[PDB]
Amino acid sequence: SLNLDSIIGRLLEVQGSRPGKNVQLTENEIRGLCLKSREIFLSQPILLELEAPLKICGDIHGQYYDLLRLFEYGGFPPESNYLFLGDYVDRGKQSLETICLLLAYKIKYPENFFLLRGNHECASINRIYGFYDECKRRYNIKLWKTFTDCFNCLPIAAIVDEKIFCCHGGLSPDLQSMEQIRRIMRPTDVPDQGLLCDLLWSDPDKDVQGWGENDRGVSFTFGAEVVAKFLHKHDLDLICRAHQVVEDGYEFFAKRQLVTLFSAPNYCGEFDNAGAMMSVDETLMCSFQILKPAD
Amino acid sequence: KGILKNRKTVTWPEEGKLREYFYFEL
Ligand SMILES: [Mn+2]
Ligand SMILES: [Mn+2]
Repeated sequence: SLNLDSIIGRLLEVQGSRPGKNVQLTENEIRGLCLKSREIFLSQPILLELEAPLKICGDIHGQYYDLLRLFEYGGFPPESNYLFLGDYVDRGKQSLETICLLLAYKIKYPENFFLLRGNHECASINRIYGFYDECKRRYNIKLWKTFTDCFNCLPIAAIVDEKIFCCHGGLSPDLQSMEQIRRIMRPTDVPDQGLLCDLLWSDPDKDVQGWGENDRGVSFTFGAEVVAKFLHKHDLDLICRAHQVVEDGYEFFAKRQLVTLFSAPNYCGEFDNAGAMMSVDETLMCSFQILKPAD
Repeated sequence: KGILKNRKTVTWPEEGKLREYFYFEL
């Protein structure tokens, strides 16, 4: 009983409209988006095994019109396949339009559109950084808890053609076998520590040898050698993650063995950074499409 | 036409063709 095409059409119609018009779906349409996408998250693996070609995107943080630009330039679904690395809500002005369009595309193209969990897809975080206030202002508290129950079922990591490992944060000192990821039961909250936490919170640091304490107060940092030994132990070529703003939208680490993606340009009007999107073709040749305001 | 699974190698193009730019009016 979900009119998915009508939802998507109303979401896409505000393209090219100055100023930033809202798309106010109905409470029941958003609840349908949450419950139908939730079923698809649980029926698909928590550790997604994907095949090229696809485009991989970093943080959005409710910058909805930047999300529309990513689709305009990368190809609206299903002209292209997509994997998002989390942090869809908070800080931005239009988290609701952002997550609703993403959940809608997830339902419409369930095996060509994929969404991973970021550390902001967590009730104890997005209660504070904006999403809850947006849900309360434009809808009600009950809908926010409906989103939380949906977010608690998002997949955690993806591996593209057995060579590109993808997650929001980074590596974990408690990650020896990929089976440890596949064993995490959903739905679940994000714990304050451990493998699931580290996958959504940790960062690479060029100045640490091995594992170090993260300035965020949560999880750890890892160095260039941790990345090399991880790639060698699991026969991987590249680690693709987000979770950190980078001025050119993408940023390599440890001799192109890890890349950080950030897809929200001019991050909430506080940075003059670009937004990037990594295209990988069927031969796993990876390039970057960069989105930047003209100057 | 799905891509969800139930020997390739990562490569990068010549440095000239690594980035593709899209500029928009803010
Ligand atoms: Mn973020
Ligand atoms: Mn993050």
